[PDB]
Amino acid sequence: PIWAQKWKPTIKALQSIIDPSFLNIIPDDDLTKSVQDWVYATIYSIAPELRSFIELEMKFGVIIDAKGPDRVNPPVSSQCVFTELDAHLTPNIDASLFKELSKYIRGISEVTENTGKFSIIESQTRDSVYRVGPRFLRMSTDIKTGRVGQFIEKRHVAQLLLYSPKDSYDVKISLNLELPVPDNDPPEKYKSQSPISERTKDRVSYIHNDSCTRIDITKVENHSETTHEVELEINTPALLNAFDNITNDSKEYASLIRTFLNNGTIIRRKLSSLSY
Amino acid sequence: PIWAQKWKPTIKALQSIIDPSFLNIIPDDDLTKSVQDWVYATIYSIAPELRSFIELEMKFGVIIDAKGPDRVNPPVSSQCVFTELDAHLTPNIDASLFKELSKYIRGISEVTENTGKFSIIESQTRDSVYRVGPRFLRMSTDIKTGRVGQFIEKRHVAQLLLYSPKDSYDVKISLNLELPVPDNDPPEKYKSQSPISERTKDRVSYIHNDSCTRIDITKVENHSETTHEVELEINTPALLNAFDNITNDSKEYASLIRTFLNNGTIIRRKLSSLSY
Amino acid sequence: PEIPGLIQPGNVTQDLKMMVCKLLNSPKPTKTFPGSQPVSFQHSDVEEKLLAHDYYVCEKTDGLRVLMFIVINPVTGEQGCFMIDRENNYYLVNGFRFPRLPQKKKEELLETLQDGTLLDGELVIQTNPMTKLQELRYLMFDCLAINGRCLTQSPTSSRLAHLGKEFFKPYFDLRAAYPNRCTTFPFKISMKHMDFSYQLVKVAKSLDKLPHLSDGLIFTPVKAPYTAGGKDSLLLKWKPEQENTVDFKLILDIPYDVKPVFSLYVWQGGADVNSRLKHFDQPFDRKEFEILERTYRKFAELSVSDEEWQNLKNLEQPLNGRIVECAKNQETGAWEMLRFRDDKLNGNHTSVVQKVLESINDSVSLEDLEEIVGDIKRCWDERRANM
Amino acid sequence: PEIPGLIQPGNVTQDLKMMVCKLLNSPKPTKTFPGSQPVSFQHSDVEEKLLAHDYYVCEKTDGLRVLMFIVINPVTGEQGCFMIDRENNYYLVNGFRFPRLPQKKKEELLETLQDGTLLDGELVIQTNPMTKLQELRYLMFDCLAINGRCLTQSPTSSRLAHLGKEFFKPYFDLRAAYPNRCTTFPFKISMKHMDFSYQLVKVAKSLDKLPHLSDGLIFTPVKAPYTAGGKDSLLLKWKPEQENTVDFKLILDIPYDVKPVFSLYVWQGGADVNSRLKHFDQPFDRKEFEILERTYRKFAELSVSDEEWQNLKNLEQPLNGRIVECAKNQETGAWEMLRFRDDKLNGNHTSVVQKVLESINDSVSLEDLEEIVGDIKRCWDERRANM
Repeated sequence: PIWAQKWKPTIKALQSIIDPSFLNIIPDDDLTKSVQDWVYATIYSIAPELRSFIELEMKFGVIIDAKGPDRVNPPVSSQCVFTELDAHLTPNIDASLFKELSKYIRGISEVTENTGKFSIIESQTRDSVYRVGPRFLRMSTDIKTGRVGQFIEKRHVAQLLLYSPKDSYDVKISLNLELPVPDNDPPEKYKSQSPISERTKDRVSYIHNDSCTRIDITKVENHSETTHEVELEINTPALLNAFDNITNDSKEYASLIRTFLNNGTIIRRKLSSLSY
Repeated sequence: PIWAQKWKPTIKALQSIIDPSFLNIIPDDDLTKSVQDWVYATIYSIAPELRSFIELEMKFGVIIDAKGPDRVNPPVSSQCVFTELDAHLTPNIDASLFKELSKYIRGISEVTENTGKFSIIESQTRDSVYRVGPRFLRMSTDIKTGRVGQFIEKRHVAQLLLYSPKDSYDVKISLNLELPVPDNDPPEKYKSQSPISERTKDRVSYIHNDSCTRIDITKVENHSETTHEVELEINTPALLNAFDNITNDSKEYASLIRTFLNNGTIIRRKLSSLSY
Repeated sequence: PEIPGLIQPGNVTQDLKMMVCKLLNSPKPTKTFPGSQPVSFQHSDVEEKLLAHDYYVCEKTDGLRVLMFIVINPVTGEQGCFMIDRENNYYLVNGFRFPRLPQKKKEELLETLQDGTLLDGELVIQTNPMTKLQELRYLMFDCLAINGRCLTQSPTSSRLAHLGKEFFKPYFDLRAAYPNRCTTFPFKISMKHMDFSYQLVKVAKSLDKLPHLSDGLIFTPVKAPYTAGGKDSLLLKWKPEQENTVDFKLILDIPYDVKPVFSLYVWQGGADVNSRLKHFDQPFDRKEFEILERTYRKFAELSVSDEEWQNLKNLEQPLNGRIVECAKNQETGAWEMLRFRDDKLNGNHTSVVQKVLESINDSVSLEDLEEIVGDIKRCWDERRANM
Repeated sequence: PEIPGLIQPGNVTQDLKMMVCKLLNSPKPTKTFPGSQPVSFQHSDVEEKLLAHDYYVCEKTDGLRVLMFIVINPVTGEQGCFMIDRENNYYLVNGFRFPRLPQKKKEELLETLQDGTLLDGELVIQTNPMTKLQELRYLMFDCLAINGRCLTQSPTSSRLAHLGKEFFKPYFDLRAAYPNRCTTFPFKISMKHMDFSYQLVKVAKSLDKLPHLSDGLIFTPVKAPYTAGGKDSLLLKWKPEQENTVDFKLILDIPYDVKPVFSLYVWQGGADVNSRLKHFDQPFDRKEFEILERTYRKFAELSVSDEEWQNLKNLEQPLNGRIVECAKNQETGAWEMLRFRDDKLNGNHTSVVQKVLESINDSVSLEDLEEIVGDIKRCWDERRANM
């Protein structure tokens, strides 16, 4: 009977003896799973053909509402996606940081272990805007050589906004289109009118294909102020690929999405650390 | 001139020559990161002595603000820490969900793979509170055996409140304290008083020492209404241990937090998916 | 062009891959391309293979090489129209009634059928010259299965032969007798217009005036047997001595207003990208030759003529590091270029370049075959009587 | 009792570990606990220690040991209160008036101030016998530093009267003569009611009845120096031979109604939970001892009296697997249990047990000391004449 029976209450204090869950699966975080879902849904509704001009971009300003000059402030304390159609984030991180930031990335890009992993490029261009009678055409003109480098109608699909209260900076993630120009004969055409918007981008870039990310340390002087801004573009080949084959190898799309966001972070966090 | 100058247009065929990051580290999530900081700094402010009756419980409810009946609702759409000091979360899951949930768990805690990893436990108790002249004492009487199973001054430190928009349930995380009366028998001398509270709990329990997590599927009848609440506890030795060896092995405190928070999810998510 | 059907599932590809293994008594249809894949032509070959046999020539059609596979499903019964691309991938076209005519009646076709038939093809597009109307089209040059019978191990003459009567005649009759029973047919079928060796003269003079595309001549031996997977020492592909060419990273050795030296270097290892990092710390290459060495060694000097110097003069862009693509004119021994490639990073790996230096010698001008027209015919007239 | 104040962040703390370091003139308060620790009283300690020196005896207070740190801040200038608990953590209490008294004016104090003094207390909860109302309290038993001066190397004696005159006098009287220019007074403070060794008789009689919380007897040595971090051979903690104890899993060995054999084992390696996975498939342990082995080795046997039988007889739960706690009772050598520790998984690692085995023989009863009374009291006078 019972005095004989093996003490089976070897469980009410069994807890004192590391599977990453009671499942052993790693559930996609709340925010991550969106950016995925989102990014995804968005790609879909852009027609197939146009699909090759996917700029998936990520910037840093301060999210600023319709109803204030001051930076936005919900009652939340950890990064979350901020649904407010009125909300507007204008990219512009501080110089003193901008300065310090580039150095870190660059030093960090020539480390003994990250030899064949980072490719740094300086460019100094002129982006010009151009209009009909409405369509808006960007055009690259080099300054040292003066030579059309990228000729597009930049359109815009959807954006996300990432309130980052624990950080000095929020993030607009923009999935938008580079539609190359209709005409067979236009890069010449619009070199007709003195451009109705002109800017100067001394841009320093930082590829890394190991995650499919490329990083931009852009000093733009518009014609009175001059803004310094920071961007993390994702290699459209790979992005289009991991979409192209979702159903099949599903976790390609997941793993590349988070790397994108992990990269979003390291910067955003560092960019917050450097402060003081 | 130009000819002499090196062909810099080395940018258009530059994508042709899947890391966590442009660093190969994994940046801990914004939530995770903070909960970690919280869980830490808190235990810290609790004296080293009591620090062993520590309870990091996790509860399902609907974060409700003081300014109104409704579930709260800031303008955001991925899970985040809800900073408001008139906000309060009253756990009370839907009875119908609650039924469906336990079977998902009793099932999942018995499949052919997961053998001696899951141990399930019934207790049907009868919790009494008591006064003097202010100290309040929880006393757990059995209903089959009728005998004292836990004598405590449940005292509270801080809570975290996690507004989970994309889900039909929010989360409290209460890291409170489980203070006994020392070993002398007040539970015998406690008749110079009758209780000022009486609940009845048909609690059923799944511990899982392979993460460090217990799942309390708990029916409470009060003495009108009964309430069907759901909670998750973290194996306090494991906790106190990763805490003890902070400074040395960080990794351990970390993966022990996230796997705590990863269990929240599976449930918080499953719970939402079983509406309908 | 755009492929007339689609692939079906991966399992449902495996299934047919199996049927195909047995039909030619080798399971290679697991992976490799069933159809025969040609080897590159040589002067060396002339005495070797074109001298000792009886050979064929047609132009190399530049379509989408896609075999035809026709079988009647022992899953649910009905005839299937299937397509096998360069990678072994299977396409599913609509309505086609591939038959026979073993009896006689001019209806016969309508219930009769084709089972186990593998015929190797080229899917071109086709301009009407009298009208200008373009159309999707499939052309056939060899067949290695007719009505379950493996026609591999048999000579070409008899491989081609059967395919005429067997598959094509009943396609053609069926389409000629009853135009209406079949609009289910998405695209037209025709025989590859065969001609023997001793007619290159008659051939090339047509080569440039054909409605579809043709990037060389192709050569087939009559008396010889076909092949399952991969290459075959007696099936030959002709291309222009000009066709093969490579990307050369142009760098500039120089000591000022009239042309200097333009040395063409080839990237080895993985140092080209690593160059670009400190390339933007330039005035001009003088010193940069120091690291750059790590990725660049040159062999040739180009050639810019005097009405060709003026042409690159007025329009320009930075050069000490661009890329150029050029056939070695066999009339001069040097190599004139016919486009640059902006759209390409470097030049090409030393090894992956070496392999092409080979071919440009192996070619063999058009006349450098034409000269031999009477010498396979004389040598054919000999086999005609010697045996 | 819940801590008097609170620590600030770790940084704000850090500064102070340092601030102590030189007041002791050793880095030790970086991480090592500056308060002297007491090493378990041995028999070998009578004729070596307790015969050739001098001793003091008060009870081990079971309160929260915390030493006191009082410093003015050349951060911005104020006496802060500080609490230095079992790990090196630093708490900060409200208003305290700690000074000196260089002159006379009973008043003098209200302006004076204590800087960089280190005293040793213990924090109790206190039950006022006449009235029953509880207060928090602080009872101090040694000092090792006075107003920047390092009172470590001093003979206990002096260190104490130095804590008497310089630290207590001001506090107490400032509260007799100004009972209102101090409401900022978080708790209370008194000095530990000391007593010389030969009064174990007069000590021991208290212990049970005192208004606080207390397990044992404490020996502190008169003409011996103090300590910063770590333990010391000369400070002596006495425990009830009883108090010492461990959690014995008991597995039952028996070949059906009255008392059978109850053997008690010690878990080693990692085979307990290992076994638990293959313990639910049970009929009864008979065959399990094959897998139970790699964790359990019985060096023990309890004892169950006939009354002590009639209490485990009506109430039960499955036994062959349980956990028990018990001390070798001295007037037997036999070890009866007083509590079962369900509250824990298993037993204890053997090493961790042998260390407790160690202390039980070294346990020297109260009656083993109330015999030494007149004997230290005989030698200790002899010293006064022989020196």
